[PDB]
Amino acid sequence: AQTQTHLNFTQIKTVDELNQALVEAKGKPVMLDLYADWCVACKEFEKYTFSDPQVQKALADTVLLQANVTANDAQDVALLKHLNVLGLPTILFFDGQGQEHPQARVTGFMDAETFSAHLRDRQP
Repeated sequence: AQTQTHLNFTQIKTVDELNQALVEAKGKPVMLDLYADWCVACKEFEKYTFSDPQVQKALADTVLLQANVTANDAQDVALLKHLNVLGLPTILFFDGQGQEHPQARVTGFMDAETFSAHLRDRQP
């Protein structure tokens, strides 16, 4: 169509900005998407999974964060080490207390249906 509905992600660049966002999200679940222009699976996520109406509805009460590590500068490297991420794509989930749940990580592409199931069954 002429227009499209997208999830409104809050962009973060550093470990400190991530912490500030967690503090602000007290009591709410948080999802962090790690994206890079060279990561094909990441683009597929943005274009086909995060654009799905059912996926967007399932994330209605979740704080959405996103980090663009394309440049791969000092701050990007520091953020990835802090989170203990091996590669992209990687989507992390934090609970209302601000703690991550490693078992809920998504590390490969997932279509709208598979991702919706993950949220239903695995999101903290």
